[PDB]
Amino acid sequence: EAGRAALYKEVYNVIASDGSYVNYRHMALLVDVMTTQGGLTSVTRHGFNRSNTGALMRCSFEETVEILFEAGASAELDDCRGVSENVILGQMAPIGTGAFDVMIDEESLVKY
Amino acid sequence: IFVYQNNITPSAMKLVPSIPPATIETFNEAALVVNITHHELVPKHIRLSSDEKRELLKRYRLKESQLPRIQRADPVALYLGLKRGEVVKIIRKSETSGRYASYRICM
Amino acid sequence: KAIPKDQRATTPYMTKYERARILGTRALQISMNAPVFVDLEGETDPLRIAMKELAEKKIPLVIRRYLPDGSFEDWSVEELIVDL
Amino acid sequence: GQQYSSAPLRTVKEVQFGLFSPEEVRAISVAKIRFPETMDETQTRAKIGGLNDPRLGSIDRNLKCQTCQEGMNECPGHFGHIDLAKPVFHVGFIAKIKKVCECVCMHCGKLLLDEHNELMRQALAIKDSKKRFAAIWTLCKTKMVCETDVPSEDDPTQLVSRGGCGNTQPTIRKDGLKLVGSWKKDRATGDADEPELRVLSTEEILNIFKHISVKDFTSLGFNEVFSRPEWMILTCLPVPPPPVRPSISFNESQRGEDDLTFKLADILKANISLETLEHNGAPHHAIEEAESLLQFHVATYMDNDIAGQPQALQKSGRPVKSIRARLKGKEGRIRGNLMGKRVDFSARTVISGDPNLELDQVGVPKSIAKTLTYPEVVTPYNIDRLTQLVRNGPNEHPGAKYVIRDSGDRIDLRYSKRAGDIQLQYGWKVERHIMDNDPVLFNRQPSLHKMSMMAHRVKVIPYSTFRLNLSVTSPYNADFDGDEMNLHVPQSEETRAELSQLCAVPLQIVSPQSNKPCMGIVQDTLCGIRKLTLRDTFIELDQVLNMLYWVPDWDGV
Amino acid sequence: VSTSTFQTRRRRLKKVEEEENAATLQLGQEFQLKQINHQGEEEELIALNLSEARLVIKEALVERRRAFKRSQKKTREKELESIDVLLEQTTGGNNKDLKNTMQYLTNFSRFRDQETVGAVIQLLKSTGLHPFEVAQLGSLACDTADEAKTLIPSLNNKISDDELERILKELSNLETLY
Amino acid sequence: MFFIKDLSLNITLHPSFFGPRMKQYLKTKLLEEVEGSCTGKFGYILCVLDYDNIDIQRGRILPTDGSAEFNVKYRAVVFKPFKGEVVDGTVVSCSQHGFEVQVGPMKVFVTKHLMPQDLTFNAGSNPPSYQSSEDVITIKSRIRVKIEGCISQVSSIHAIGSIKEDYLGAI
Amino acid sequence: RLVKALEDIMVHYDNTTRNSLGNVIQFIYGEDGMDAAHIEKQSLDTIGGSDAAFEKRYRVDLLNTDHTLDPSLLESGSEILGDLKLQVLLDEEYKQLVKDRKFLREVFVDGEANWPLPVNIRRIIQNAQQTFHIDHTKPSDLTIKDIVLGVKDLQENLLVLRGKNEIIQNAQRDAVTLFCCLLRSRLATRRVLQEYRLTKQAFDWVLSNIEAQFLRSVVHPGEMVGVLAAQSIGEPATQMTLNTKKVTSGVPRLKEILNVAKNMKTPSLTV
Amino acid sequence: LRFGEMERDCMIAHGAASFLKERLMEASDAFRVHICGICGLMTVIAKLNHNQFECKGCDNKIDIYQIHIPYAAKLLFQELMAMNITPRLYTDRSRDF
DNA sequence: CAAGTACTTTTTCCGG
RNA sequence: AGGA
DNA sequence: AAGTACTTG
Ligand SMILES: Nc1ncnc2c1ncn2[C@@H]1O[C@H](COP(=O)(O)CP(=O)(O)OP(=O)(O)O)[C@@H](O)[C@H]1O
Ligand SMILES: [Mg+2]
Ligand SMILES: [Zn+2]
Ligand SMILES: [Zn+2]
Ligand SMILES: [Zn+2]
Repeated sequence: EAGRAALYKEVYNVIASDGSYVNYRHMALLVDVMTTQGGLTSVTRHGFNRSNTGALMRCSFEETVEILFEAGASAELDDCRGVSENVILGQMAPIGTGAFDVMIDEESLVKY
Repeated sequence: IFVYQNNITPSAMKLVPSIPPATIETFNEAALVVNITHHELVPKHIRLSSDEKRELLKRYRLKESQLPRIQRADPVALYLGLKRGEVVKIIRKSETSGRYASYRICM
Repeated sequence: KAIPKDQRATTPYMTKYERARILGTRALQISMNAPVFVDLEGETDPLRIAMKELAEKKIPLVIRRYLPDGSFEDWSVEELIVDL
Repeated sequence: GQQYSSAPLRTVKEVQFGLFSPEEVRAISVAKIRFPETMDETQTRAKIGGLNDPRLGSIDRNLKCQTCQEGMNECPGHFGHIDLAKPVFHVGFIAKIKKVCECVCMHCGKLLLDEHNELMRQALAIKDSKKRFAAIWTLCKTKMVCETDVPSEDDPTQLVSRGGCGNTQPTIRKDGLKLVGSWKKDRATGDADEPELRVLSTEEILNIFKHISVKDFTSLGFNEVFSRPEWMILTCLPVPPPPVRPSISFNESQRGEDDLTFKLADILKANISLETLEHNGAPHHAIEEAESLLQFHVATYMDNDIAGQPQALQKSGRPVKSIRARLKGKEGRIRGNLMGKRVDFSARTVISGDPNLELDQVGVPKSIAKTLTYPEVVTPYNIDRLTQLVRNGPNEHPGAKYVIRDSGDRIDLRYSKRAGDIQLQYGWKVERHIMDNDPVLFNRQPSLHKMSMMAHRVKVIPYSTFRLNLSVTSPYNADFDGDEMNLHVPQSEETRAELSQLCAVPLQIVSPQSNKPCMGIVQDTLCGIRKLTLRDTFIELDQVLNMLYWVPDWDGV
Repeated sequence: VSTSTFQTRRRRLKKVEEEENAATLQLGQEFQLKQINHQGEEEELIALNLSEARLVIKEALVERRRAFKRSQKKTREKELESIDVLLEQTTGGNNKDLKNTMQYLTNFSRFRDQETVGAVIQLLKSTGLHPFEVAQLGSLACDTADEAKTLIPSLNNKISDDELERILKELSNLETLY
Repeated sequence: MFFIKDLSLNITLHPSFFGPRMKQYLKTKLLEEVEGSCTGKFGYILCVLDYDNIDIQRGRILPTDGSAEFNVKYRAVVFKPFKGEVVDGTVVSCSQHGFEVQVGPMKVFVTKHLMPQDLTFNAGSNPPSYQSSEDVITIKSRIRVKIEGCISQVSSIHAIGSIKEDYLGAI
Repeated sequence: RLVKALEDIMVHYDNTTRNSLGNVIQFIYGEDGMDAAHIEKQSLDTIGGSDAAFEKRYRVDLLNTDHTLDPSLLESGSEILGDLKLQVLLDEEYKQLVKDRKFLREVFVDGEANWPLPVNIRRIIQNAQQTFHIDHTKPSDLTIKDIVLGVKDLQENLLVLRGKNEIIQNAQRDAVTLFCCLLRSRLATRRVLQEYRLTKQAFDWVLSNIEAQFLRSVVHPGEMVGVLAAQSIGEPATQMTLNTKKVTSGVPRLKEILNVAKNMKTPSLTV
Repeated sequence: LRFGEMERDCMIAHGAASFLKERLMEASDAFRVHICGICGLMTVIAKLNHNQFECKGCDNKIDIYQIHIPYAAKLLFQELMAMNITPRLYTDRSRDF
């Protein structure tokens, strides 16, 4: 929790070095992303990309084939909850406009 | 709690798990000199009883995994004597909200 | 398996995203010669018609808002507020 | 486009990964794949019952697929197989195969450590399928003897038997594609001094992996249905169909066969060498020799960019293009064909700025709007208008390129003996020219920003540039010094909504990045507005009257 | 598209066993005595007998014509011609399946009325037999409890020769004239 | 036999039909598809029951085209014939090979070898008939047959029967 | 790298910040639950100034002859004097404002008063003035109960998380805390009366505008903050390069941070 | 023109779910494969002029669906199988979460 | 417990 | 080889 | 190569 402080304290001082302004919430999120895992989780192919997200999701960065080899071998199952996983499947991603569903209601329809 | 000056031999250290449901902890006297908790960067960490934890998970529609984590070896976890699965409520100040409450599960 | 209309917690207001999809969807329907629920006061563009349809709150659509866990809250265009 | 299928349409919810069962490969296969011969059934141009269409996909374009009569577009390709003369390790699992040996008995196929060792029952408790196989391995790698009797979970006096088998376990280390172990030994209590150096054959490891208990391998990485250890070692080889390894046939009598078509023929060849070698008068050394060659071919087919040097270069100096290489990022399947794509309905030209355009508008040249097309559906609220665009043809600006009927058949207004008399019907699509006030996505690479792509209102202009407003220079970053920019055209009345409603330039005025506007008045205006707003600035009646007229939304006051 | 049921079995990869189906009460993977109706609740299998069946369809096809003229506002040889007319009013006529079925039922039906069919349903649905056995007893008529225990082999030990003989007796008494 | 099975079809409506007479088209489109159908899975689908109470549910609008997919939860009368099931029927056709018997929606055929010996073909009759020492089976004849096996075909479950066993044969 | 690490992160319909798995990154986006565009660097008056200056601005004392609001400010000005029942509310008010100052001094330890907060209250009141034509001579039609209470009750409607239970309700309180310090700072009785000179309707309109404008200012579930944050840090990094104690900084330092490099170029303690 | 990985990023930042899908599918790749329901593989020998489906190996003729996916995915999938890896695709769920 | 060996990307888009 |  | 991860001495 003090490591989170030291993280943002530093990240922010790098941005403010140039003079440029970034709204807390952005660095705070990134700092909070690295942090949550339980300790400092490097934004590297051996930190976040080595975490337990999607398979196709993880593969779309750095260990492409190598990730897919362990996929088949340990029989990983894909959520398809991830943005990237849908992009590879040509599915409307569950983001912004696709993060809910639309339905017609015969009740409201016959009312008008 | 056992306060040791320099070390505890690998011989004696084997006896720590030996007597459950009771629990034993080892704290180096030199680490205890200054209280971490008091520091500028460390916020309020609070233990959650099974009752509170089950409620936190019900309320945020979570799985025990889906919660942010704290190491068992975390200086604060050791201080409060966190056990694996126990939840901490983290109360930091905010330049955005004023106060923010986070939660970390112990692994 | 769903949430009853009384136990609903989601924004009583329509999200920018919902708006753009209801408008899109009704336009995509109106264009596909779907039945227009309002008086086209000389209107010819389906998105302009979908905007009118939405302003009169006469769109037959229901937004199924999914929560992270799986369960969802069902809301209607009629029952949502539009500050957008 | 692709013709109606009676099948129920659905979306991929789960991607269940696994390994191909040598038994599955054999079932699902529409052919084997008996010949290294590409085709040319006795030089006579057509395909051979050996490699490519021995029932597979289809070449010729004029030849309908010999299985599903579909052919070319619509037909995928049908998978093949080849029964390998001897088992071979799969290049990828080569080290996981090694790590599994390092964990199990090389005689009975039982875990070297079990629930009786404390650290083991603790590492077995790890819920994760990888982290657990990680601990299991570090623990078992050091256990060099399959244990018969183990001291019970109570006393060191009562040594109770778990699994039997005495066996001294090897010390496995890879020799590039080959696994070679070194057995501890015994001779007069010590020994090594000089142990036993025997190379472990694919064939034996295969058999050991078969004997690993379901409960056992399941505690290691594996799963009983999708990925059994015994499947990392290949017995049946899936032969991909033409659409994976296409015959790029230049002119008439000139093959043009893909690299993978060569590496397969090479694997075929190498297999027929080993098969005959062993069925016939086995010179033994020459088998374990032609074996290692087939194990190599199968390796450099999947991965040619291996540690153990030989890059199996195609005779031309150029190395053979592996399947691994095909998918590996920044260009190549994932990063370059799937995550990023070359797109239709796109335009790029040199940009110049205009001070007589609205922030949100983009000047598109007459050619570019005549080139780019929008699929309008024949609706009563346009039928008449759309018919005039159809009459206008594809050379007049406000015109149309094609009419697509309900009958899914494209009418080319550009030629079609009927482009004059063509009476539109409701539910048809008129692919019309991009018009003034249509939404478009204007973009400027890099695109390190939400603001580096915004929806603009079209305004068809003369002259070959993209004319954009000056106050919208700052977000794209672009200047006008030989600057070029992209433009994408929406297709759905739903996508138009998407753009106009979330992407539009006036929406992006206040940046979330810095909670402040990301556009402002710049240069000529920025300097002139200072000049105009001092106490010294005074304007004559003549000019005030003009300046007032210049404001579009002036009251008349 | 195609039709599906309430039996949600998630048969992942594991194709087979495709165990046969015999009147050794081993019916389908769809026709278990324990089959959940769409209301979510568990229900038993519904097996109809020729007449129990005629009176179900005759019923639904009547109420269909009742809703068709609602929304449109703004003796064997003699019942066979009567039914063949109701089909023309409600069904697509392309359903030659239902046309034959209605004739087959109208001819092969054991009991003419929903009161007599009611009575049969009590007598049978007391024995504690699988609905397929229960239907086959009311469906087709026997004499020797053996005629039954042989044509419905599924019984055999399921009942007393004497009990089945008493049921078969009372079935032929309920047997409505033609 | 003849069951009451609870089924569900997934029908996709073009937005052109998003009028109030929608439940009406949807209910009608169900019986267009489902009624008169025949799957090996459920057998011959013969009649959709309770037209009035057929459930429509909320229809999901389909991402890049206006069409909305409804899951029509319904209940119907089915006929899935089994092996070993003894069925009464009327003869249809008669050859030197055997004779076909109509049983409700489907036809069941009985080979010369699936009948007794005494009963033997007679070409010399209008229409053709199988003559026995005591009996005669012709075209319109009533017969009780035992289904020996089922062949699940296209849009018709056909079968093969026996009248050789005891209590079977003519009635 | 950033973009790939953060892609899957978005705000769901529970106002929770989560990924592909659904694991919570933040419980409320940016600890406050507000969209980034809707924020403006406002000023917390309560924080700075002398302890004496504070008193002069915020303290209303209907019991003291010189610390009452003169009847030039409000109509009730004469009949308001002494009322112990009312002075309970102005004592209640002043004691909460005191609490705020001590709390803000807890958050911003340096005393920085300029913080980015949703709803420009300055501009609401500014624009209220020209809307209603505020005469800084005539007295206000408000009562102490109109100002004191109206504010108290606008606070109730400033909703971020909606749920009915102590976890969500006590979390709503948390995500809203700071804005209210600002709202209380700018809507205290003595301020409203001397400075703003707001009428009844003028005040009633101010409140409904802050409420509606606040409700607008919140984040939209579906908002892709993973990609947002990644780009809002990634783009600025590129403008440190396309342009041009002694510790390693900028493009190279940021590299060390993201990589979580053990061997920094300039490790420095500060005691 | 290329709608690069970078350009997909900002499209996601915007929330333009449909437009990003439309770009990737309709204005590019967009294929229609037939997948078996037992083993989620493109093993379907879809003779669609006769409405005959079938995935031999799975003995199937009934549990078959059609899917719309980029032709590059269709490929990637065939390329993965070519390397003994099975990307089985299912139009149902199991994990729930 | 120590080096030693083994490994992966390194901005985007746009004519012989 | 080149361009922003 | 820069940086790290891995097993091997
Ligand atoms: N390699 C690169 N990658 C991405 N963007 C680039 C780039 N090179 C140049 N640019 C873009 O093009 C511009 C620089 O082109 P230059 O030839 O340097 C003229 P300039 O230096 O911008 O005039 P100036 O002196 O007024 O700044 C920048 O705005 C930048 O964003
Ligand atoms: Mg430039
Ligand atoms: Zn084919
Ligand atoms: Zn052993
Ligand atoms: Zn299959």
